[PDB]
Amino acid sequence: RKTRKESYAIYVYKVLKQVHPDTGISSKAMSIMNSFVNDVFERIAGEASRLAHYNKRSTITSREIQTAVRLLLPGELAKHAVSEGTKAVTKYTSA
Amino acid sequence: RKTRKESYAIYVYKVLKQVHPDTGISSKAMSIMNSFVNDVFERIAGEASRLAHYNKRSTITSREIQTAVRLLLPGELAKHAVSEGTKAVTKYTSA
Amino acid sequence: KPHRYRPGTVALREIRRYQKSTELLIRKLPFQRLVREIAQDFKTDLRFQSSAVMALQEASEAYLVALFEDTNLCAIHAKRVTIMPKDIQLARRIRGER
Amino acid sequence: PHRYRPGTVALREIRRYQKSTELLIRKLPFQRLVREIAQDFKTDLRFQSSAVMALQEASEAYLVALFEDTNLCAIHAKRVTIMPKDIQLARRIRGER
Amino acid sequence: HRKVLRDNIQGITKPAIRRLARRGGVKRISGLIYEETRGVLKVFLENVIRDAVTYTEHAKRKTVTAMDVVYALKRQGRTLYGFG
Amino acid sequence: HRKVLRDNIQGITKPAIRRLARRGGVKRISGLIYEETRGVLKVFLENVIRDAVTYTEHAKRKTVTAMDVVYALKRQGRTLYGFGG
Amino acid sequence: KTRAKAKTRSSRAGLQFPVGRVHRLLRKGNYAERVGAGAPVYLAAVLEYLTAEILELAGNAARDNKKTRIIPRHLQLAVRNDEELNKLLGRVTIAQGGVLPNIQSVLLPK
Amino acid sequence: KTRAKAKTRSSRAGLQFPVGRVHRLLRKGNYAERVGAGAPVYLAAVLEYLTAEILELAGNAARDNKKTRIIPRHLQLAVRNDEELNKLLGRVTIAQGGVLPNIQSVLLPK
Amino acid sequence: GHRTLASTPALWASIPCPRSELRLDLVLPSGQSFRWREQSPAHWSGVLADQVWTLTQTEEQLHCTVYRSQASRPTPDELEAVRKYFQLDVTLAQLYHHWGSVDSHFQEVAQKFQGVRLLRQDPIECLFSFICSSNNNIARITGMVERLCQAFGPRLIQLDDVTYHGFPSLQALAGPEVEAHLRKLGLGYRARYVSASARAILEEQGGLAWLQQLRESSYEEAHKALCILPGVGTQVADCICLMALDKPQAVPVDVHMWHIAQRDYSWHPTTSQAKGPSPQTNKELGNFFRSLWGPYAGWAQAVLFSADLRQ
DNA sequence: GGCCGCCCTGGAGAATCCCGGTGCCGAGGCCGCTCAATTGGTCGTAGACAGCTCTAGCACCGCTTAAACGCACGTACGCGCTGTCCCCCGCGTTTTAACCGCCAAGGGGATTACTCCCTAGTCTCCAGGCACGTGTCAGATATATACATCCTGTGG
DNA sequence: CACAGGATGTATATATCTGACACGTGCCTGGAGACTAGGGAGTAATCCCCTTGGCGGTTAAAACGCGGGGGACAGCGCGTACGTGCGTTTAAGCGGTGCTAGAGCTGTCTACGACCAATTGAGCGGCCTCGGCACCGGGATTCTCCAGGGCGGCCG
Repeated sequence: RKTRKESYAIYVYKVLKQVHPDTGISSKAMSIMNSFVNDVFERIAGEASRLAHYNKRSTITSREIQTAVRLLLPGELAKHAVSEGTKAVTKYTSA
Repeated sequence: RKTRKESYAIYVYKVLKQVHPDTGISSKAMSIMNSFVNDVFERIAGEASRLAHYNKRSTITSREIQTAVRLLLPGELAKHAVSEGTKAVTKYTSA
Repeated sequence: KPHRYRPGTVALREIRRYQKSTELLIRKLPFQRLVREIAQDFKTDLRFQSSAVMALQEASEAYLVALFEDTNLCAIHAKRVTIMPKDIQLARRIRGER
Repeated sequence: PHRYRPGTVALREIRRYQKSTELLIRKLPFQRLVREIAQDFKTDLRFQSSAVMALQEASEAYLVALFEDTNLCAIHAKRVTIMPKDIQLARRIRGER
Repeated sequence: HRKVLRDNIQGITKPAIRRLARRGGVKRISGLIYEETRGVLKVFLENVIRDAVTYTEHAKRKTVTAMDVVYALKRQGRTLYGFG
Repeated sequence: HRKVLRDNIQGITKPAIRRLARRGGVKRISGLIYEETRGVLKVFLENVIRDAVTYTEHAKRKTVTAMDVVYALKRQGRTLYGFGG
Repeated sequence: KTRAKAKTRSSRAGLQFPVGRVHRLLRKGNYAERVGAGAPVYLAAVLEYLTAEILELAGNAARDNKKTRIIPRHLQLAVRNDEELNKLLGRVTIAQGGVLPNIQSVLLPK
Repeated sequence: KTRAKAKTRSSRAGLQFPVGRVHRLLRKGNYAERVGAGAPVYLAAVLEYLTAEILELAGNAARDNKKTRIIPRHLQLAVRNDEELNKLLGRVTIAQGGVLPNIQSVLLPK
Repeated sequence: GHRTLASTPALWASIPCPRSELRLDLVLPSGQSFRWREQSPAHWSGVLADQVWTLTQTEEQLHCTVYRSQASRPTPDELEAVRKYFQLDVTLAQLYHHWGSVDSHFQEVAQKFQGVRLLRQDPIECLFSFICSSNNNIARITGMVERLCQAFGPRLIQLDDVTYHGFPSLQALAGPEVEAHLRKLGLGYRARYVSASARAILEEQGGLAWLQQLRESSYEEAHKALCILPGVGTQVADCICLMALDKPQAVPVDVHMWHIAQRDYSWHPTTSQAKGPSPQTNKELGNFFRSLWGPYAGWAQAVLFSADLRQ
């Protein structure tokens, strides 16, 4: 019985099963995925914090996250990420 | 009347007078020095915040600032900066 | 007989004069027009502060000067004194821009 | 005797070591080098195995990238052999010197 | 008040690129450099300006301030001193 | 046991540097490449290890963990995946 | 106290990544004094999309290698063969990933 | 009311840069939940030292150029002529600063 | 250091030589010799016969001093040798009067020039000094000769600035590898002209005896024999005949002489179809000078050359 | 009869530096004044310190064998040299559009109130995910080929 | 120099472990419900400042053209240096054991920092004002470049 360590194992596994129903992930690949998710989270959060501080706001909203995504993710990745985020936020507000 | 904006002009001028009593500064040079001070402040503060977050601390103390200075400034600059900071902290605590 | 300098000395004089100076090298109005044309593709009916255009011009000039220094080093590496597009491409590829 | 010509074995090695993914430097010499370097900074230091593995991964990636840049620099000079000046040029352009 | 600008990349003239190269320390310049150089310049701006515009969109402003360009350059690791 | 390690840079043997170059696409290697590569590797390792030991000293620890190396690499803009998070 | 059935915020948004965990991470990361309600949803959606894209490319790479399990080599191939992901992860080193097969045209025999 | 005479924290530590302003900037910058008492003093001392060093080098450059005012060119000369300052400001562009005089030996006439 | 008038009052030798009949500053630095240097005013110093002679000119006498080794009062044979070297037995007053009577231009030139005499050098020394005297300035040739003497000459003493040596021996110049060694010194192509003009003396002409037998030979035969040696053109051959073989009929012709003729005498090549340096033009100019002046026209040529330099 | 071998001073001409008067506009100092830094308490919890546990790191040993090391031979290649030719530099002349000053209009950036709704903060409750077991099958290993590839002599 | 055959990797097929991954389970701690309050932010109105646009004279700079000389580029020769292969030697690798330094968690509580009411002076803004710097004129100094110099042998 020690301190529980959180990670994105279950969520990455669920996403992989949704994409490829008959493909697995090794432990090293899962660790790389955890590091990738954490790094992207840190990048987006830092850009959102910078945007909030520059505009003299004290909150991070979906607008700040969208601007951060458009600044960080290049090319069609930015467009698709914006579309996915907008769809998720609209569905969340609807329900 | 407008909202007053703060800058490091007076302190840079005082330091310049202490170093070179018979030398002046230009407005462009003063703006450049102000930008340099802001950039170094941002670097050190961000590194100290990362150090505090990594070690599960919640307070930025002189130890974190010293570690950030060691991580950022190269060579003898770090040693002299640490010496100056230690002297300042000792004088502040003594008085 | 007209007095003509040999090919190269005027180039060195220009190098010394421009490295001794600090002024901007690209004309203001063409660069401003280029900036506005590029910004049109991102948002229509935009406005620019003068300081914004000056900052863009200074950043562009610094970037181009650094790129030309790297290009000159690449050209000298190939036992040449003339810079060619291949040198610029190599410098950009080493710096990671391509 | 069936000696291969000077360079076909080199291409075969290039293919083999670009298809593979294992570490190329021996682990114990690299570990000893890391400990020797760390001695200068703080005496009586201990290292986790994962720390040394991470250092070796980073070192190998950096050296491979530098060798790709060096190869590009060497080919730029109409040569197929890398020389120390190529490494110096690559590191100068990358901003490391 | 509609004014559309086109083919302004030729405004960066050949002597301007030569002056920039001389500032960099170049003795001889090939004839094909200039066009190449122009493209590079465009690409650079096509990054920086884009980021600036994004900031201008986030503030609900219609003007591009100097701080927007400074932040855009800071994103690419090209910190600029002298504009705030 | 107090032991001092010296002259371990030669442990990066000529075949090891050769294999690293082969992974990078190098076909022919000059004989003076090896010493320069050793110097470059030593400089890189010194830069990373200084930061890692700084992080370790700040945490009042005597063991250099993998996260310290990851943070040191992140400072130099060389983020490494697969060793924690 | 029997309240209404608890529904996860990930379920409300239709996402798989944890909205609550991202919200807590934002609140504890000192990014800002306040965090909006929709910011965790947006961030989780972006992370889920990026993970889905990279995993799809990695799975295709693994299938091309006649293996049914993603190893770091497949992740490296997926990242480097895709232009946008490579630009996103240009300064990122993947452990045990190797390098793309690339031999210069000059070095090949002729 | 009659309190003790107001003595600034900058004077207490023998510094010129403002300790109180740095304390406020750290507190409002969302860097940590709490900010120590000695952290602003240490940061102010570090900033004052760096400013003093760069200004000393800039003033030396100005004197070598026979001028009594520091301009951006002098700051550029000071930064690029010192190895440590150049390393600290490697990716920094100084406005109206120009470049160091440096012509390669191959190009010079012989 | 070089002896000054107040250095050694008892180490002088005075010979009758009036100022009108000789001008030291108008002869020695006028290209007639490349082994004399000036340090103090009205002083010259050069090594002849393995002895260093320093000469100064007074109002009516010429003073000389000798470096060897520690003896004074030079023997009268040295005085006879230097008198032969300076042609003290020949009076230039009659020649000047005759030239002024036949042509007023020489008198106009000689209005301020009076005493531009000629020397009688050793044939080997003069020949090897004038071999490297083609297409160069006087200072360059003098430095070249000094360096050659330093390299291949037996040193005598260091005169506080530079060692003084005797003229290089003929045996040391006819050996192999001499051309490359002298080109290392900086003699240029003329260095080869030295070698081809040394070995042929002993291996193709008959040694020093053949060269010395031309002092009493006919003018044309001696001139042709000198011209046979490689690198010995008409001008240097005439100079050697005039200043080493006692041939007053030899009149050197060169760019300075040609400029003087075309700017003051307006003489043009009649038989020759051009105005460039050619043996035919040289022969025509020599015949014209001999007809206009006489058999001693070489002295007038030297006077004009000295006047041309100082203008 | 030009012409280049070898190169070395001497002017001619153009660029740059130095000195001094002019003048102008921005750096520096002063001065009122408003807001943020300082005083003086008070309270809540962050972390410093002591203590205990048990993990992983360090050290040593045997002993297998893969890999490094040294050496010999040969040939692909870097490097120096030469020749050709072409294109970029230097300079003069003509065009053009940047620059500067002036003017005017108005777009929107910045400030101020006013309100409202959105998120931090509490308390309670429960189920989602984390640690732990465990079975089984995808991958690594070993062996055995069928084929792709490289290199060289014979043949014309 | 094209090509068939010999020799060497190389990928394809198949049996055979095995240990790493996918799935099932307990539970507890972190997330979800419900409610409140207070401040951050959205919105409307206004000041006015900074941007945009037009215009004409001035002239600096860009564009065009031409001659040629210096550099790029291709070819050729050669000689050292590096690839390739083989026999020896080294020490890396693996597994096994043993010890313990130190990472990691827990409990106290104390001192340190957040927060608030009250002052007050340091620093921002506005306004002179004069001296440092940009500049023009003229002269001296310096840097660059080419012609000619006591020429001679030669292939036109």
